[PDB]
Amino acid sequence: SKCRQDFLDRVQPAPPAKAHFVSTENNEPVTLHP
Amino acid sequence: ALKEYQVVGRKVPTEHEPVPKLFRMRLFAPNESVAKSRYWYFLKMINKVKKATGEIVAINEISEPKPLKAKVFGIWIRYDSRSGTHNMYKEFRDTTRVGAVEAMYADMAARHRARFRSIRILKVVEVEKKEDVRRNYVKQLLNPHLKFPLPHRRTKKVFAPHRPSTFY
Amino acid sequence: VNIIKKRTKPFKRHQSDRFKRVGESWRKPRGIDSCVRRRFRGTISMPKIGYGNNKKTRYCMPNGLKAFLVRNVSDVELLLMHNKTYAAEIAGNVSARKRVEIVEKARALGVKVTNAGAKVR
Amino acid sequence: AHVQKKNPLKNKAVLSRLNPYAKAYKANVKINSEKTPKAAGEKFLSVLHEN
Amino acid sequence: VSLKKKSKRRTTRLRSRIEKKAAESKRKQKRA
Amino acid sequence: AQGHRLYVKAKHLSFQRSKHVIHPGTSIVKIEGCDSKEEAQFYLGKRVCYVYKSSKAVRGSKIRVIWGTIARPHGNSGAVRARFVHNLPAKTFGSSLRVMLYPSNI
Amino acid sequence: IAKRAEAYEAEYRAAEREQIELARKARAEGNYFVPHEPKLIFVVRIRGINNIPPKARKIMQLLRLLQINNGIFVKFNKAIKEMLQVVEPYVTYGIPNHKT
RNA sequence: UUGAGAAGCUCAGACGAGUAGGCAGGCGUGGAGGUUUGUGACGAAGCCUUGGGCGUGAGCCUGGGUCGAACAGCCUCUAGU
RNA sequence: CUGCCGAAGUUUCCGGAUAGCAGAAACUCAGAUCAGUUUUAUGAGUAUGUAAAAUGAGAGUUUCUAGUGGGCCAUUUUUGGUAAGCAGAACUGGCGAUGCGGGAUGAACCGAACGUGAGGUUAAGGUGCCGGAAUGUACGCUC
RNA sequence: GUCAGCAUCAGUUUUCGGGGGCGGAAAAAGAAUAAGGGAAGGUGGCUGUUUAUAGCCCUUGUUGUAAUACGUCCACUGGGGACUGAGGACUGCGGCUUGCCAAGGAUGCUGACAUAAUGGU
Repeated sequence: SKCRQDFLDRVQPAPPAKAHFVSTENNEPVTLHP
Repeated sequence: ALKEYQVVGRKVPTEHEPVPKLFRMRLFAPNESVAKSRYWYFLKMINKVKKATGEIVAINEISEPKPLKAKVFGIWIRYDSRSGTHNMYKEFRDTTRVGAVEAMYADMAARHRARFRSIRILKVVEVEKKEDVRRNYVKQLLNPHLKFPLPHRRTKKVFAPHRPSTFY
Repeated sequence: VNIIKKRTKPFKRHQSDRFKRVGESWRKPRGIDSCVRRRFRGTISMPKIGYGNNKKTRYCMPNGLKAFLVRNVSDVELLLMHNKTYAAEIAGNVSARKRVEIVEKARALGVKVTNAGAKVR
Repeated sequence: AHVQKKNPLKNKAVLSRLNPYAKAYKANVKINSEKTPKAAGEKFLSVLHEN
Repeated sequence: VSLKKKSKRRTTRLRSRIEKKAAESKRKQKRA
Repeated sequence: AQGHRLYVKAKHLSFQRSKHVIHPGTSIVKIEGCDSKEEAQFYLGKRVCYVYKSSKAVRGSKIRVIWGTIARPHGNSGAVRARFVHNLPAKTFGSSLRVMLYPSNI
Repeated sequence: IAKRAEAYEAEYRAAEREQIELARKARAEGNYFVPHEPKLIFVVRIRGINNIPPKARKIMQLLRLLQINNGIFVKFNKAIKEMLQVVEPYVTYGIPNHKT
C-alpha cells in the first residue's frame, strides 16, 4: 500500500480560482461558429 | 427577452498549452448564465474543449449600434427536426438584431415546432443592399411606395350601447 | 385574558346519527378501513390534544370563574378567599332549606352562585 | 428575555442596538466626481463590434 | 355535438396501455 | 330624487374558494366602476354593508344590516376581498352590496 | 464593534472599487480581466422531502436542508461543488451579495 | 413578590401521519374499609328535557319536569366492571 | 378515552435459530468517533478497489424482548428472443403503516407529507362559463 | 357588560410612489454642430443621375463629464390596506439627554347600546 507511504512522507484543498490577467495582444480571440 | 452576449473563453493554462487560444462567440440568451452555458455547449461540440478544463474570460452584452434604423437580418440556423439534421436560412426586417432573433425563435417554434435547445444559431448578418434580399415578402417591404390599410384591427365595460365602428 | 374556546361543537361518534343503538359518546374507530379514521375529505373531526384549551382559561366559565360544587354552607365558607376565582354551584340534591342558607351565606361572602335561583323561589 | 422578535431592517431602535455604526454610514457618496474618463480600448471596441 | 363516430377521449385503461404501447416501441428499438 | 346614495354599488359574487373548497370567512365583491386591481386600491379599507329586510320589527325597523370591510384586491378584473362581521349567507350570491366612501383618505 | 464595522464596510467598498478599476484598465488596454471565483454560495432547497433518492437525501442532510425553502451558506470548494451537482435538481444555489 | 401540593413553580428551544409492537396517564360501574360536624319526604335514586356550564376526550356538573326512599365526593380495597 | 415511541416488510444457517430493523436496563465515552455524502492520493481495470481533507452529527458498545420473514408497480442494465406479445435476472425506487392540492372521475401520474387556529405566500395545475383566477400581451400556424 | 369609530405604537404582511449613489461601449442611441465618404426604396431636376427647389446612409470631431433605459445599492424617504396584541411590579440591550424613548409582546381618547348588541342552542 503506497498510500501508507504517502502519509508517512507527508508526516487544505486547492482553493477557488485566483483572478489573473489574460493577455490577448499575443493571441487575439478567434470568432467561433457551430 | 433575449440579449446578445459576447462570450470569450479558453482552456485553463497548462504546461502543454501555456498560451491557450481564446475563442469568441456572439450568441443570444435571456441572461448571462444561459449565454455562458450555450457558449460552453458550442465550444465542446466544435473544439472538444471540456468545461472543467476551460474558463470564461469575458462576458459582455452588445447593444444595437443603430436601434432606430430599420434593417434586414439574414440568419443561418441548424434546424433540428424529426430527422434532426436540417439547415435553414431566413430573413427578418426590423430595427434590432435581438428582435430578429426573437422573431426567428418565435417563427421556428410556430412553423416547425422547434425548441430553444434544438435550434442553434449559426450566423446572423445584416443585408444592407436591397438586391441581396431573397424573400418576396421582404422585397415588398422595401418597395418605395409601401402603403396598405391596417389589417387585424379588431378595434371591462361590458354591454356597449352602440355597435362598434370597426372602420375609419 | 378572555375565555377562548378552540371549539364549541362536541365530537359525535361516527354513525351515531344513523343508529339509535350507537350513542353519541365519542368512540375511537378501530376499523383499519375507517375513512374518518384516515381523515378523508368531508369527514367529521376526531378529538385531538391540539384541540385542548389554554391552561390559564381552562375549566373556567364565560364569566371567568371556575365552578365549585357546594353541598352545604360549610363548603361555601371554603370559598371565602377564592371568590374572585371560584363560583359556588349548589348541588342538585340539596334541599330547598339548605339552598336558602347556602345562597344567603354566599351573598355575605360575596361569592357568585351559578344556580342561586333554583328551588329557592 | 426576548418575548418578541423585532426586525432591525424595520425597527430603527433595534438596528441601533445591534449596530453602533449605522448612525454614521453615509451610503450615498460622490465617487464619480470631477470628470468621467471614458475608458474603452480601440482594440476592445473593434472585437465587440466584430462579426 | 362532436360529429365523430368514437369518443376522442379514451378510458384510463386505454391510455394506460398506450404508455405500454410506447413501452413496446422502446422495446422494439432498443432491444428487440 | 338625485340627492342621496353616498355609497358605491357592489355585488356579492361568491366566497374566496378553490375549485372544491370554500372559505366563507372572506367574500369576493365586485365593485361596479372598478375594473382593475389598481382601481381596487382606492376601495381598500372602505366600509361595505349588506342591507336586507326581515319580517320582525327589531328596533321598530324591518331593515337589518351586516357590516364589513374591503381588505385586498382579488384578481386582475377589479374584484376585491371583503371580511364581514358575520360571514355573508350563501344565498346572497349575486345580491347588492353598498360600499361606503369612509374611512376616507382623499 | 463600531470600529470593526467601519473597517469592514471600508473593506467592502475598496474591494468593489478595486474590481471595477481592474476591469476598466483591462478594457482600456484591450485585455481581459477574469473576476475572482466566488468563495461563498447560498443554497436554497426547492423540492420537498417526498420522492427523493437516498443519495440526495443524505447530501441535503449534510447541507442541513431538511425542509423546502430552507437556505444555508456554504464555502464553495471541490467537495461542495460536486455535492451541489448531485442534488442540483433539488436545490438552487448562487453567489450572494452583501445585501443578501 | 409572597410563585415550596419539590409530586410544586419557572425559563427556553425543537417537534406533532402512523399498521404490528412497546410505554404512559386518565374516564366510568357493582361491592368493601376509612373519611366528608356529607345529601335527603322542604324530595334520595331513577327517568325525561329545542335549559345552562365544564373537559381534546372517556365523561362530569346543573335548571325545569316527572318521581317517591334512599344516595354521593374524597383516600384505599375488591371484581361476574 | 387521550398521549408518547414506532417497525419489519428478509438476509444467513438447519418450521427453529442468528442477524437486521424498535425499545428498555446497566455501563464508557466529548484532546471521540461516526456517515445510504463528496473530494485528494495511491495503484489497478469513464468507472473500479484501497487510503487520507470537506460537510454534518456527541459518538460507542453489552445484556434482553417484542413484532416482522410478503408482495405489487416502475426505471435502467442485460439474457434470449417472436409474425406480435413477452420471458429471465439484477438495480434502487413508489405503494405499502399516509391523509392533503391538482390530473373531469382513479391503487399506482404531477405536487406535497398531517396537533388546533388567524394572516401572508406558493407547488402542481390553472385564469371563456360551469370554477376561485387576464374573453391578458406579442409573434405565427390551422378550416 | 356588549359592540363600535379613531389615534399613537409593536409584530407579520401586501400595494403605490418620490429622491439619490454606483455599474455597462464609464449604456447604445439621439440632438445640435464641423470635416470626409457613400449612395439609394432616386428628391428637385434631366429611364438614367448624386443635394440642388426633399433628404438618407457611413466615419470622425464637437456639444459632454449629455441624457436616458436597464442592472445594483441607500443603516434615503412619503402614503394606502389587512391580520395579530401573546406577556403582566422592577431588572436587560440601546437611543435622546436625573429624566424622556417606537428600547425584553397595546395603549389612549371617545361613542352608542342594553326595553340589544354579542355569544349561544
